[PDB]
Amino acid sequence: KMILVDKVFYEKILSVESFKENIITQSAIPKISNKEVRLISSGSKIFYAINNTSPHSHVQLRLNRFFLSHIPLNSAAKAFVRGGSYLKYLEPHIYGSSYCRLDISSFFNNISFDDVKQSLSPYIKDEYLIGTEQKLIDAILNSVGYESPIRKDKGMIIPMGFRTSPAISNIVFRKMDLLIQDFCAKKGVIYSRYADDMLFSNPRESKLLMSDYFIDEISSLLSIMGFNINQSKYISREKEISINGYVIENKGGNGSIGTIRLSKSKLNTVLKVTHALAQNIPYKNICNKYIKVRLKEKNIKYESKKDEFEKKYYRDQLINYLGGYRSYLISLVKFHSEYKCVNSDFIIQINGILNDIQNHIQKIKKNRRL
Amino acid sequence: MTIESIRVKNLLSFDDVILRDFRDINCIIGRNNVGKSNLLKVIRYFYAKLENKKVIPLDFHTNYNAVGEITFTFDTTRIKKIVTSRKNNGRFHKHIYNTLFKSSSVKLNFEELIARKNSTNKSFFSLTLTICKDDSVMWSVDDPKVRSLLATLYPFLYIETRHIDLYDWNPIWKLISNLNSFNFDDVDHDELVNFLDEKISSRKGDYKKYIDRVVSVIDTKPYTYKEKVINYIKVAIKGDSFGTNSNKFLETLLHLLITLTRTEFISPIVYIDEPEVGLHPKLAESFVSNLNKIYSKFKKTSELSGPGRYKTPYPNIFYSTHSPSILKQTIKLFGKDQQVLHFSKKKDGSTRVNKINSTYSDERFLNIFSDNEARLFFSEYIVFVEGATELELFRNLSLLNLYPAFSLADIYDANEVILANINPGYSKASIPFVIIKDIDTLIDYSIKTEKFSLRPLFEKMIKELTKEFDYYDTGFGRVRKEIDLFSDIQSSTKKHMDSGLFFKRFSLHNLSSRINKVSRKLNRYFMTTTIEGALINEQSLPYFFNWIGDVILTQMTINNPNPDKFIEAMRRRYNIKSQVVPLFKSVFCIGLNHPVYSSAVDKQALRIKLSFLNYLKRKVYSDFNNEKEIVLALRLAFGGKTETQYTLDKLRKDGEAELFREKIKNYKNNELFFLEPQMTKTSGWVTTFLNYTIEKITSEESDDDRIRQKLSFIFPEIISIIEQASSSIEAEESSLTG
DNA sequence: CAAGACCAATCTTTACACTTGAGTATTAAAGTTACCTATAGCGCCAAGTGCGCAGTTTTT
DNA sequence: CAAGACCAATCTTTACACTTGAGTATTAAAGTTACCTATAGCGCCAAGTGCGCAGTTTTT
RNA sequence: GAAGCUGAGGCCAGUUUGACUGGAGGUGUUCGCCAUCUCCCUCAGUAAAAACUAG
RNA sequence: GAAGCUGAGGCCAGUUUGACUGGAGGUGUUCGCCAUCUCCCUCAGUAAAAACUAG
Repeated sequence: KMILVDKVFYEKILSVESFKENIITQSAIPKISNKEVRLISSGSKIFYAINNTSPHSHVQLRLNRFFLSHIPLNSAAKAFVRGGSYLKYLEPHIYGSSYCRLDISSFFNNISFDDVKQSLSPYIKDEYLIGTEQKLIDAILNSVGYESPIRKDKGMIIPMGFRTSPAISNIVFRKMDLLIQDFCAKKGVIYSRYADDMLFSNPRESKLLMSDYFIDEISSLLSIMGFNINQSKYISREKEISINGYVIENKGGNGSIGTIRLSKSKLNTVLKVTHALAQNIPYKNICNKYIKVRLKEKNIKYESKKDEFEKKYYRDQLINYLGGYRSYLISLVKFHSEYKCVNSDFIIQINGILNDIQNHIQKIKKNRRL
Repeated sequence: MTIESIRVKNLLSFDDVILRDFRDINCIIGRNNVGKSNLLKVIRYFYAKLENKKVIPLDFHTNYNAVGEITFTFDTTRIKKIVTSRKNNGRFHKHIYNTLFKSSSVKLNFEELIARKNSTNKSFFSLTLTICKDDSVMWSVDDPKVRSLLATLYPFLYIETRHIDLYDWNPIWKLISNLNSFNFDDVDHDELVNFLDEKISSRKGDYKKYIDRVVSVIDTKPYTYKEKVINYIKVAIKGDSFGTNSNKFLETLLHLLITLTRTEFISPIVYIDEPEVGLHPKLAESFVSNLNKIYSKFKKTSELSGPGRYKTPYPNIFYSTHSPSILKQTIKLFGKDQQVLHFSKKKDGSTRVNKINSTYSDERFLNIFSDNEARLFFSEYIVFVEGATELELFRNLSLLNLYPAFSLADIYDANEVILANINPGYSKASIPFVIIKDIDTLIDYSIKTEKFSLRPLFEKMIKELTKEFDYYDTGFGRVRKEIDLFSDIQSSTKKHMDSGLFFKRFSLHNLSSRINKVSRKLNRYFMTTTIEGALINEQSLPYFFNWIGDVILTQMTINNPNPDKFIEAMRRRYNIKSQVVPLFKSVFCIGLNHPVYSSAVDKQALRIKLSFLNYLKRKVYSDFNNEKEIVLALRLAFGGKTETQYTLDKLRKDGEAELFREKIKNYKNNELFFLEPQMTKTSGWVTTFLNYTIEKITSEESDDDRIRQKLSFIFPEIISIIEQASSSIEAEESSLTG
């Protein structure tokens, strides 16, 4: 059964108490004002963060929990979906002999709010929420949307960092997921997508992924809803590709299965951290030099104790990092054990690295008590 | 092996299903057609499209995807070993190399070719069939020669037993003529016809003249090669002709396959649909036994060698069954060479496939494996228990009448070793289960030292739950706090009262609640008190007394063939008041048969019974200070344990509670002499207790919800366990059927 | 810059209106839909049991 | 200028070679194929019957 | 208009009389810093989702 | 390099002191000589296939 949110659904399950006053007084639910949104700057990107105290944050979180998670998606979208992962995004391409990787320029900034309304309309009842002033769908879009004060020209914009932006992006892009999947499959190409990053692989022996025709066709398909291809990130290669560190390799021809491993670039930081821990260089230097984690003096919670606090914090950061990298590598190991697509020698290297990490973690936890 | 993996994406009821680790015998069990027939349809469709047959495409699981994919990985290691060798320069080996293994070894260099040759490598060939939204089909390998050769090397044979034809044996011939590779093409059918008619002729030509007349009369198609070979074989055989008939058909099919495949490199895959249909259980067990005998007689290992034993890989056998007999015999006979597949339904309705552990390292468990153990593989929900009393309680028909939800849960008693090598957690199976155990298996209390000591299973549970000792931080801190409290349980000492019968301040209920809260994630529930301790609670004592009245009033008879003179004589000899106990001992006795007594005798017996009931009530309320002592005495007398978890035998060996033990002994030897045979754990007093209790309360109230409420009040803990199990059953039923 | 290819549902199946046999400007009622769900670790509070709402990698 | 998508047959179906159960560098014989066709209005020749070999439009 | 992309500075080396560019090597390669083997500091600021807690 | 395409000339009209460009109009239109209604001469040279001989 397709999900359908109506006025009673919004009043009881979604609004709860966040917008009780606005729903009893028959006053229109207002836009997310600039007061509730802070603007962080990360490189050339700008991130929008809403305050938790605002009711908009609560309604957005509950919207993610109860409504957006029920709308069906396309199987080629391996990002922000229940059970999806990067390894699942790379896996279907082990059978391919040639690889192509494309990117979408400003995926979240180019999502038109009109497309969002058209996508979410069939799953929301066409009722009037507040008298004959505001519609239910418009109120929900008020919950999910925003106007960037930096760029007032576009008006409604879906910003990165919100509660609901990734899932809404997936739902609005399901249309292009279907179109590109149909095109690639009729061409015999395996297609998958993680956020804005699209990966195609041709298992046959052909130059299709290397020609300009393929890029032209994907750009033509993306142009329907106004997207563009980032030409700086376009990659095409044969028999192996090194996608952001993850290396896929398939030398064979008919009926060959490739292998997914990790390049030395990915292992560089963890190997250096293990070597430094074996070298007995202090935890502060390890955290600062390689991990870029530090305890700023303004972030000291209490002035009762400082040196012991800093030692405990650095130990906590190191234990957390080692646990996290171990978790990442066992994610790789489980992916191998369930799909059987990771290089065997790389599996041996992973096992050795894991044993070293566990020995270092045991040494750290033992030195904690001394 | 033959087939490494089968993967189905977005077809029929499959969302994304991968099957691998195929063993020599693959047993498919689960709820009917929740994906069994869908998997069969997928395999049949793939093998029909392999041979370029025009068959209808399969439907999509969800239309929000453009395509559905079926990927088959063939294990061609043995064929590579077959062909890459220099000796076999035949035409077929050459063609197989040029088709399957070329275009994958051409790209390689010398070093990698040498590495592949010398290493203990495994070679695979992956073929993917993609169905687009407009019914088109695309293969990952565009050469039809590859597809036809793969179909030849790994043929698929499907045997359906329900619609089997006991008189149509055409598949037998189509199978035997293909399996063993005899090259009759070199033997000219012209040369063969002249040859055969030269020989079989009574006069050289006479048979030939007759056949030539026939041929001039009959307009015949040219003989196909398969027809030629079938004619050859079944003429040379000493016989063309051949419930139990279907069994013989299937058994000869399997015998022919296993015997004939030993000399060939063709490794077929055989799928059987309900082999046990229309079979007596012993017949199905004998069918599996015959299959295993054929399998092992042709098996060559480091020990069994000689002419007549081969190392050729065996065909892969799937069969979908609904009978515990087939599964039990497979598991018992095949050991480590079989796999059990469980088919269920996901949240969104898609099919889910799991592998149930059927391999046991304990040979005793393999030998003792029986029908009851193999039945658990079909269970919707399991309630593992520890004693026979639990089985008596949770299987009570009257109790399960009021709770239809719990009627779908199978109660099985499991020892520690049995639980170790059967449980779904170690088998990573999605058959939800709960292990009901007493709190005594973790902590043992010493009255002399007033100290708790920790059982090894508690340490094992702590070690299993302390997986956060090797990982980072998240919201698990409360679990660590609870584990710290569990650690502090050891050092704490607690004082006892009445020489070690009750706890002064401590409530074991709180500790039991904490243990259950912590261990619910490990699927183990720890009941606060024993089952016999759970039935004998302060709230149910009236009904218990009522039950005793019943066993006095209705289940008792007179031990004499002449009731009149007997009852008069013992009324005279023994006083009703001062000697009620010996009078009741002589007059009344428990007996199944109730002979009819006279009106005067019946009235006298009724009066003596009422007097004894009043006396027993008075003495029970007098000898024991409070109702708690009464409950404790009744619990111990039936084999129970105290709040300190001590049995009567334990107290007798240790030597505590002398006064209470002597009081209970006096009661059993004087007043409860008739109930002594029912004091045992295996006496079945639980069944009579529950039956009388439920019947009495049903007499009291006429509403089903109200009767459930009264039962919940009377047995808070047993009903709590039943209700939790029923809620979990409904949740997992919505996980399957919802 | 610039464009053919711009999901799949949305409840579903059947079906004349006007005055009884021919007819020259734009969907729908109705029977079934036909049954759904609050709240999963953390915080508040009774005060330690029970009820209500400081990781890794990838996109970026 | 410059490129992914470079027909469908070609006879077809079956199939191990070596010394009897395991094997680390490249298709084919064979049974059936399994049956096909000269020369259509015009010219030569017997000499007016019979036999042998000066259109339109569209591509352009 | 094709954006290419990055947080702001303070030494030292290379290009500059006075300011700008990098701080393991080997090997191969589709030349991508892409793959494989061996062995600079400070100060800001750091949103969300998803997977993963070997066996 | 993108070929666009046509056979070589001899008057007369339009652009040129001295040689180059066209030889019904109306109407509409995707502006294509595209569609619909009404009403210059000479001389070369001209391969093949296919359809069509109302009913």
